[PDB]
Amino acid sequence: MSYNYVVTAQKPTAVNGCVTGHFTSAEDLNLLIAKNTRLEIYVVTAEGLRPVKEVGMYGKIAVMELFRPKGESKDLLFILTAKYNACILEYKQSGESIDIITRAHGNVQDRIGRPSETGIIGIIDPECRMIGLRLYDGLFKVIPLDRDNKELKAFNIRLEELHVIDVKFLYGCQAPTICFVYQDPQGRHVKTYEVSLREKEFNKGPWKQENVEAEASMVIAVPEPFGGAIIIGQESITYHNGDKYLAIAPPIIKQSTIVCHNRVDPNGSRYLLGDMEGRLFMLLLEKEEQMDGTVTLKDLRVELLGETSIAECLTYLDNGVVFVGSRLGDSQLVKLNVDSNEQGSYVVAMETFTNLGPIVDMCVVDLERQGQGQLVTCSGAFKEGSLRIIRNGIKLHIRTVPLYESPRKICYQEVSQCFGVLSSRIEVQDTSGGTTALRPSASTQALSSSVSSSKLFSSSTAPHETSFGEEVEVHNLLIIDQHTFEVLHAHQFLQNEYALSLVSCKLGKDPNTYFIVGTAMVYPEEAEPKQGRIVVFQYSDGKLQTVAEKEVKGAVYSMVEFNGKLLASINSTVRLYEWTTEKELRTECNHYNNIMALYLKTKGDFILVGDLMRSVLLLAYKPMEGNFEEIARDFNPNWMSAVEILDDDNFLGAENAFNLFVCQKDSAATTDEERQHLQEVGLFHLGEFVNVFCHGSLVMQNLGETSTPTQGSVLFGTVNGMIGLVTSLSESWYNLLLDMQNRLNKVIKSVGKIEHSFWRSFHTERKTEPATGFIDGDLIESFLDISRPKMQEVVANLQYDDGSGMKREATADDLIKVVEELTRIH
Amino acid sequence: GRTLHDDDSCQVIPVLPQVMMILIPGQTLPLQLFHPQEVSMVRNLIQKDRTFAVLAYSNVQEREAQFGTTAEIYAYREEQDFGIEIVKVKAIGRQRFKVLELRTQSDGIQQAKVQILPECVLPSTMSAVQLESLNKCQIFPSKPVSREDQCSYKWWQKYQKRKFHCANLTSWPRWLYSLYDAETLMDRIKKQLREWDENLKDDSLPSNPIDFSYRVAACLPIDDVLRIQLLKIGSAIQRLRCELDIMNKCTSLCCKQCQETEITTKNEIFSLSLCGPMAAYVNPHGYVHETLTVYKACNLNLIGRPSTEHSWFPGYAWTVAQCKICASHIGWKFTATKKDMSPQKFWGLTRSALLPTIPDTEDEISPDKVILCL
Amino acid sequence: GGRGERPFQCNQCGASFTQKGNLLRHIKLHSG
Ligand SMILES: Nc1cccc2c1C(=O)N([C@H]1CCC(=O)NC1=O)C2=O
Ligand SMILES: [Zn+2]
Ligand SMILES: [Zn+2]
Repeated sequence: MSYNYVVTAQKPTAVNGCVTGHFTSAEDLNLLIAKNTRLEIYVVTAEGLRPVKEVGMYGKIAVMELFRPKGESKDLLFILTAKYNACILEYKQSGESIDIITRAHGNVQDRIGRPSETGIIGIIDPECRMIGLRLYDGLFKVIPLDRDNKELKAFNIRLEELHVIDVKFLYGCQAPTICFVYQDPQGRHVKTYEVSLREKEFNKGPWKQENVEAEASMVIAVPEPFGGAIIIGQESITYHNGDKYLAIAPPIIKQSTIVCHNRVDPNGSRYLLGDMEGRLFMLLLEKEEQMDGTVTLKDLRVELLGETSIAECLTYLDNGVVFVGSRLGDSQLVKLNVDSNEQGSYVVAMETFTNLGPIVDMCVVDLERQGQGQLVTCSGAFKEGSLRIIRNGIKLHIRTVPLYESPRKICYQEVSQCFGVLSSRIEVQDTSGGTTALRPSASTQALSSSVSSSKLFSSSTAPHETSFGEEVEVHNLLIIDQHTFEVLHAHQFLQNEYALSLVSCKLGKDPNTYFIVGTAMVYPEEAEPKQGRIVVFQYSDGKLQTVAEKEVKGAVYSMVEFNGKLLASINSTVRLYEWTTEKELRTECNHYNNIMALYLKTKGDFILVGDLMRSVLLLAYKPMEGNFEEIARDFNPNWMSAVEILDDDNFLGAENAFNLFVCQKDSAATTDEERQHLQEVGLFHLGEFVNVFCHGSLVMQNLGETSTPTQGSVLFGTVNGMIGLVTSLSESWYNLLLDMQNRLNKVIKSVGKIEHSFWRSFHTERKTEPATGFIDGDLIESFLDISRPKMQEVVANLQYDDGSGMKREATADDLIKVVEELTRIH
Repeated sequence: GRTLHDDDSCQVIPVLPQVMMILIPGQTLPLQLFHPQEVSMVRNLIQKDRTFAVLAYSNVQEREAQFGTTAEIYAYREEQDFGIEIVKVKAIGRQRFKVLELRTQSDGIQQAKVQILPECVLPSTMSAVQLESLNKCQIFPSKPVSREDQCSYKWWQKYQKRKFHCANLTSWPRWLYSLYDAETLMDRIKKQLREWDENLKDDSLPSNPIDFSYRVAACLPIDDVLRIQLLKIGSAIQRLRCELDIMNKCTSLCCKQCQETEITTKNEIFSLSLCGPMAAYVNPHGYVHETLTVYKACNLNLIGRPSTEHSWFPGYAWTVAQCKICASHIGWKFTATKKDMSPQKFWGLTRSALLPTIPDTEDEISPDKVILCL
Repeated sequence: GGRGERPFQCNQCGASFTQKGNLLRHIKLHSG
C-alpha cells in the first residue's frame, strides 16, 4: 500500500574494525577496514596508504579476520555478518579486473539460542585447524578448516561456563586450545580447554581455572616465544603461562578502561593498548633466554605514548605508523617517534580520515546558493564532537567545525544569520566544591557568555552533595555564526538541568524570532523527572537574552512550531502553549497519553506522537472545539529510534535491529475500530541506526515544475555516519522497480554469496519477515555500473511503459534513462 | 509436567461457568466444584492437556470478555466439607489469550476459540548501538546484596553510567533509557511496595521481570476492570512501567477491610506537630496506633460522644470513627475544645486500617476514565 | 436502650456502648 524508495547519499564513515596482513599478494602488506556494510582494502606504502579495492556486503560486518591455511599462497579473509552469514573470501586479480571471490559460505545461525552479553566473538586457531565462534551463551560453535568444508558445516560444543567475557586461541599448543575469561557468583576466572575435532568435544586445558580481577575484560594470546596469554582488567594487566603468573597494577592505566589492543612486534615483545578517552599506551614484555632456549617472561611495563582519536580499533602498520580506527571521531594515521616532543607526547598525527560519526541531530539550510540546500549535522561525541556541513559538488564536499565537546541538537535562525546548538561538556568535581573542565571546548571558548538565573529551582531544590572526582555534564545553548562558524555566544543552563529540545520560530502576533529550549531537572535520587522549563531566548546585538521562562511538572522531551503556537511534550502530556501579548507562554490545551511523548512531529493540524517502545499515536487539534482528539494508533512493542510524517496519511519510523517501517492511516475504513488503527504498510532492514529524520534535499530544487517521478524527500542521519534519503513513488513505478530488483539479483554478484532478499528482510531476534513497500535504491542504481549483456538479460522479456500508451519491449537504453533520472535525487 | 501451546496459535478450550475473577499468568486459582458437569469436565481435562480458559470479564453480569488466561490444573482431590461431597482443584495461570468465539454447549459449560498472545521479550535497549570495544565492559562484577548498599543510590548511579554509556551515540540520555530498563523498574516497584507496607523483599518477589511483573499485577490494590489493562500488555517492560503508573495514581486511602469506601486523599495529609504527619501513639491500655493526621475524611460513622480522656493532641476531643460499609474501626475525629484552636476539626486515622487506592469517580457528572501509561 | 452514660468501653479504640452486647460485637470486629 506504501510505495517507497530508499538510497544511500553518504556511505557509513565510522570504522568498526581493522586488520593487517597479506590478502592481495604474499609480498605486499595490506590493511583491511570494515565500515559497517563496506570493506576497504589498502596497500601499506612508505608514504601512506594506497587504495586498492572497496566492496559492499549484504550484511553488517561482525567478525573480520585474515588467515593463511596450510598450502596457500596468500591470506584468506573470514567474515561473519550480524545476521550470522559466515564466509571465506579470496582476493583474485586478472590483469586490471579485481574481484573478491567467495571461496566458501553459509549461514551459521542456530534456531534457539540466547545471544551472548558480550556479542559475537569470532576467533581462528593459529595453525588454521578451525574457526571458533561464540554466538550464544552456553555453546561454542566450531567450523573445521578442511578443504571439503565448502558450505561451512559446523558443530556446537557444550560449554559449562555460561557468562564468557572474552576468548582467544592460544599459540604453541599441541592441540587447538582456547583461553577465556568468564564470570560466576565467585567472581571472574581464566580457564582453558583443548578442542578435539575427532571427539567433537572439549578436553582438559594445559592450565585449569585461575582467579582474575573483578573487571577482567580483555584476553590476548601471546606468540610462540612467550606463549600463554595476557589478561587486561580495569586496574591491572596480568600474564599467565602454565605455572608462572605475573601481575602488574600500573597507576597510569587506572583513570580509564583499556578497550582495544594490537600486536606491534610479531614475537609479542610489544603491544599497543587504547583506552576509552583516546590515550595510547605501549605494553612491553621483557624476555629471558634461560640457557636451554625456553625463553620466559621477565617483566611487564606500560608506557603512555600519547593521545589519538577515541580508538575503536588499532593496527600497527610498519615503521612507527599506526592506523587509529575511530567510531566517535575521525580515524587517523599516526607516527610513533622514539623520542618525545616538547609537550611530552610520542605520537604525531599524519592523516585524518573524515568520519561523520554518530549523527545525533541535523538540519538542512540554503546558506549561500539561495536555491541548493546544504546539510548541517551534530557529529561525534566528547573531544571528538563537531559539526559537519555536507553539500554536493555542483561527489559530497564536507566542512568540519570541531567543538571538543558533545553536540546534541541543532536548529537554524535565518533572521539572525546563525545556528542554535544544544551541547554538553564533561567537568570533574573539584576539592574546592565546584567543578573543573577537562579541556578548552566550544562552550568555554565563546566570545559572549552567560549563565541561567536560578529562580524556580534555586528555592525548590532537593538536598544532596557531589563527591570529589565524580564527572558532571554541563549543558549549553551555543549561538554559532552561519558563515565563519565561530562560537558567537554560549549560554550555560542551571545546575542539574538537562537540555532536551530546541526550536527557532516566531510565535503568535510577535514579529521577533526566538530560540526556545526545553529542559529537565535531573537529580540522581529522582528516577523520572518531575521538574523542567521552557526558556524563550532572543539573540540580538551579539547577546542572548532570556525573554520568558515557564516551569513544568516534567521533562520537555520535544517541542514543535504548531500554527503560530508552541506544542511541547511534558512526560505523558502533550501541551499547547499560546504566546501572549505580555511575552509569556499561556497554556491552552493538554492531552494525556497512554505513552511517553518522546517523539513529536507535526503536519498542519495533525500531530504524530511516539515513545521509545514503538508505540505510534496520531492526534489532531480541533480548532472549533479548542482541544486535542486522537485519530488512530499502532502499539507493537519494539525499540524505536526516530519517527517522521511522510505525507498526510503515511508515517515513517526506525525500529529495532536497524529496520525502517511505514505506518498508514487506514483507507476504505467503514468501522471506527479499523479507522482508529494505523496499518503497517512497509518494512525494510536498512542495516543502520537512524537518529534523525529531516525533510529536505541536497540537490537543486528545480524552479520549473517538470513531471517529477519521485514525490517528497526525507533525509536521515545514523550512528555510523551514513546519510540516506527516503522518497515516495507511484504504484506503476514501484511494481516496475520491484520486478527490476528481482531481475538485478540474478545477474549481480554478492560478496560472500549472501542473498539480497535475506539481507533487506525485516529482522529482529524474535521475528524475521520479508521486506515490503521499499525499493532498494543502492541495488537499482547499481544497474548503471553493470555490463550491457547483463542489462540485456535484466531487460530480457520485460515490458516497459512510458505513460498513457506504448507498452513496448523494454530496452537497456530506456532503462538507463530511468535509473539516470533516479540518481539525480541525491 | 507442562502443556504449552505455540505463540499466535488458534486453540479451543473450555470455560468453567462458576469462575469470574481475572487470572494472571503464574498466580494460582483454587476451585471448589459441586455440579457433576463441572467435576466430569475437569476429570476429562486431567486425561487430556489439563488446561481450561479463564475469561477476563469487562462485565460479568452480561458475561462480556475480550481477553483471558489459560489455567493448567496441577492438583485434584475429592474432599468432604460440612456434610457435602466436593472436589477441590488447584490450577495455575499459563498463557494469555484474545477471545475470538464464545460458543455455549448443551450444558452450562462453554467452549472458547482463542488466539494465544505471545510474551514479548526485547533485547537490551543498547544491544543494537553498543560498541564492539565496549561489549566486554557491559558485564557487572556481581550484586552488592546488602540492603543498605543497594538501597543507596550510588550503586544504581554506577549501573546507569555503565549499562547506558552508548546513549551518547543516540538522541536520548542515559536516564531516559533507565525508564525503560527492567532491573531499574523492578527496584523502583520493590522500594514503593516496601513504602506502602514493611515486608521481606528477597523471599516475596521473584528476580525474573516477566514473573515479577505478573506477581505485582496480581497483588496491586485495584479494580479487576483496571487489571485487564495489565493483562492486555505483552512486554514485561511496558507491564512494569504501567504498574509504576498505577502505583503513583494511588493518591487516596480506603477501608483496608471492605475496600469500597474512600476515606481520604494524600492531599488532606498534614503535620500537626514537628514529629510528622504519621506517628505512633499508645492508648491507656497499651495498644499502639500508627496514626496519620488528615484535615478531612469521609464515609465514616461516629460512635459515642467526644472525650478528652487521654487525648493524644491536647486541646482536642476524640470521637471513634468507623467505616460506613463494614463498620471496621478507621480511627478518630479530633474536635477542638476552644475557639482559638488552629485546624479546629481534623481526623486521626490508624495506618493499619487504611489501604492505598486510585481515587474513584462514582459521580456521572464528570467520569474521566483512568488513562494508564506504558 | 440500656445505659445512657455508655459505661461499656473498648480497650483497643475507646468506643463506648450503652449495652455490653454491643461492646462484645464491636471488639469482635477488631479481630477481623
Ligand atoms: N480512654 C480510653 C479507654 C479505652 C481505649 C482508649 C481510650 C483512649 O483515649 N484511646 C485513644 C483514643 C484516641 C486518642 O486521642 N487517645 C487515646 O488514647 C483509646 O484507644
Ligand atoms: Zn469498610
Ligand atoms: Zn474498639
